[PDB]
Amino acid sequence: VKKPHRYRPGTVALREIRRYQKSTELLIRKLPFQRLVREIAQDFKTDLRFQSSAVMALQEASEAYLVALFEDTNLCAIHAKRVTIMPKDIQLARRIRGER
Amino acid sequence: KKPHRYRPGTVALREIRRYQKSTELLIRKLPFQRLVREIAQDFKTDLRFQSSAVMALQEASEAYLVALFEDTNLCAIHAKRVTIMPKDIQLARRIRGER
Amino acid sequence: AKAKTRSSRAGLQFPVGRVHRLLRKGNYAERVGAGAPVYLAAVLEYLTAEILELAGNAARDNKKTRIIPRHLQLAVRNDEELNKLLGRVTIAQGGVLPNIQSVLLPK
Amino acid sequence: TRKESYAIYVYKVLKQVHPDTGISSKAMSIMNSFVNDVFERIAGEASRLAHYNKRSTITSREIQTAVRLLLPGELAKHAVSEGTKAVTKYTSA
Amino acid sequence: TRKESYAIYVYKVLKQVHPDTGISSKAMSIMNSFVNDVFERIAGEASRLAHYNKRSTITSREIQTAVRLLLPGELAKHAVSEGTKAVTKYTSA
Amino acid sequence: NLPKGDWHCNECKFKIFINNSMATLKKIESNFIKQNNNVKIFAKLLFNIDSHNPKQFQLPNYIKETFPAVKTGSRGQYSDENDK
Amino acid sequence: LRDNIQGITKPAIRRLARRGGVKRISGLIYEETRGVLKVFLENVIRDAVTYTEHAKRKTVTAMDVVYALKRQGRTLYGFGG
Amino acid sequence: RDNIQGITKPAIRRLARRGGVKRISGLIYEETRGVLKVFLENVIRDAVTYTEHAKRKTVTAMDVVYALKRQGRTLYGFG
DNA sequence: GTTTTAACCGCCAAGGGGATTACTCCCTAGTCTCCAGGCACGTGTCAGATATATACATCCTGTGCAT
DNA sequence: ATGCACAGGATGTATATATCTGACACGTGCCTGGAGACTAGGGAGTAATCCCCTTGGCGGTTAAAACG
Ligand SMILES: [Zn+2]
Repeated sequence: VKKPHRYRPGTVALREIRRYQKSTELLIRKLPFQRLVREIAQDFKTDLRFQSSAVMALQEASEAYLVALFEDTNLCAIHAKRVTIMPKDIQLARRIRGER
Repeated sequence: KKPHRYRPGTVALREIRRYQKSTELLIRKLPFQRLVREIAQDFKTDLRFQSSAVMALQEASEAYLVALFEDTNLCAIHAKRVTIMPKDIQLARRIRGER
Repeated sequence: AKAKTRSSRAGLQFPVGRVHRLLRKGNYAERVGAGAPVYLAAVLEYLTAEILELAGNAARDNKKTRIIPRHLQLAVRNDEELNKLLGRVTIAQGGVLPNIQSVLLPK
Repeated sequence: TRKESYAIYVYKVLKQVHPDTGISSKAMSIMNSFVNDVFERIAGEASRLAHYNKRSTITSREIQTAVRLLLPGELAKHAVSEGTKAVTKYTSA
Repeated sequence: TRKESYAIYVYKVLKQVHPDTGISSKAMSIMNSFVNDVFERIAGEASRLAHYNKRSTITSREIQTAVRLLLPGELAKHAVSEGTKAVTKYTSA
Repeated sequence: NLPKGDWHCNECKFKIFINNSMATLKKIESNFIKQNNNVKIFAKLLFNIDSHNPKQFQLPNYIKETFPAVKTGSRGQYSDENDK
Repeated sequence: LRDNIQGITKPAIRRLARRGGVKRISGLIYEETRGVLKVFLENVIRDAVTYTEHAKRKTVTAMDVVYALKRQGRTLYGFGG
Repeated sequence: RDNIQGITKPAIRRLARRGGVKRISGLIYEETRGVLKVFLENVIRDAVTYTEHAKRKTVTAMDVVYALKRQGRTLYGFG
């Protein structure tokens, strides 16, 4: 008769949304992002040294842009009477934004 | 003895083809000038206007409206629809940043 | 006589002399009007006071004695004119406004 | 060397509006960045206006027009009032 | 009075690439406006570059940097090649 | 002669005071059996009228339409072919 | 000068949408289009009049419209440059 | 070398949550990886351009600030 | 498909202001001399971080009432 | 047996309190950048001219708008 407790689908999601719409700290791991940045900074020049402040500013800007894109994608998916986002929503959002 | 009417939508496609090849203005000039002067009335009275200015406003407005219509069409199609809804326009303007 | 700051003469807190020097060295025009730096410093001081007031209100609402970037972001995004002004401005560690769509709420 | 900023003036303004509220370093860094951004925007618009009318001098009228063009509504009105009052006070003094 | 434009040089280039092709006045003005806009973009970017580096001169290096920043890919590369070639030719002659 | 107090609509007070979604039917059947002795046909209407706000009388859209020369004015007034 | 925004007739908006690639159009669109167009026109004309007034002029030139459009990030070619 | 896979799905989920996203498809993650990569190229190219024109070998934060500013994305808090 | 209107064209006329030109003048760039406002630097607290230990507030499933 | 309405255990969140720290605020020397004084000459303000360009109107056609 022993049952394990578990919330219904969509509860932990709302809890996380509330949690992360309140905090402001960065969400991406520092080292993987730094390694990705350095790898990208090789097809323009080799042996590129980096101030830490540049890396953190890049992370801030990238995360802000990604969050804004996520919110636009959410609006696009909601407009399609859905709660799940699929990449066509991202494509439409970037197309309307003029990125495409 | 039949009216011989075209099906709903083929005429729309024909006029889309017609108006996607032309370049002339689609709005009557006199009403547009009257509206422009009416709007300008609220900022300063007794304002005179060069005709090239009114043409400039008409061209810019029509281009912006065409762009907005194109975005709205994509938004409505994303909803798997064929008719344009005002909610599509509102979403498009919000995404652009105008809202 | 004794030197008197032009800010004091205009009753401002922003350094009018520094503003005038920066205007001269900013390659904006050959000549700079005498009443220009005063006007610019006054406008800057007014905007600074406005946003500082809003940020202090936000910080107090968080029961904190020091304004943090989160307070600045909240004040800017909550003020319609200020948000429109800084439409394309990204604030570091500012976070976002807590907002959840209605349809995602449990019903 | 020494680098100048707006820290002291922003601090004084804060003490005028909130005589008890402190501030962190990141906040006033953002403050200085915002001040510089506004300064550059207004100065560039004023220079553009001056070149538009074929004039070699930047006066307070140019800044008034630039502020009217850059700030929305009530902010623009209030800033115009502040600039006019400060100019009149300085000229009278 | 007299107003200047890029009409004659545009017509020269048109005859260079398409010797048998005419042009309307409105289109001609369109190219004039386009050239003006590109001029402003490059000049402003070069000025910002000079100010950032604390320099008193606008040299061809700054022009090349601005061209790279404002032009997409192959356009930037070909324009850089053309500018370098023209500079070399002028310096030699 | 202002009431000087919390005022609510007839529908508003009905929805704010007697709002028993489970036991509304209990009150309906109570009124029905109360009126069953004398007037059972009208019991439901006698209950329901207390759930509605005061209104201005209007013809029910078919008394008007049997006469083609009659039209309704702006504020519900009567208008005919002599209106100009 | 009153009630001119109705001057943009429904066929005009229809043609605008047809050039925009729209095939089927709802009837409750036209007033929304008129409102958005009014907002855009007000935004442009405000800055155009500001430019005209700063020059102490009484007529609005096309070149003022060019500057106003440029400042709003909508560059237009072919009207003076 | 697949640092693009250093962007794990928990981080993408967290960013979506801060963006107010409730339900996420499985195909989303790679799309975000690609879009983020494109953004990074666009910024970093200009950043390196600025670093080179200054005849420097170390990229400074001010270079990134200028690159973001010229792309229409103003950033504060760094100079 | 049928009916209505006002956009548009042409043609004309009057005048307002924007461009032009000449003259003047006062305002700002330029120069020198002087001094204190702001900045780099050093100390000292206390706002907030951090840790732990309790009230809440929901989530959610298992009860009944009865239709 | 079905839709509603409580009871309650689980659970994650918010409060209360104690402690410690480094991050902010404050005190100080100095020096260089702003202030005060003076000049000249040119950019800007002012006055007179004109004529072009802006506005305004009137009549006729009809394409386009309106309507069902
Ligand atoms: Zn009521």
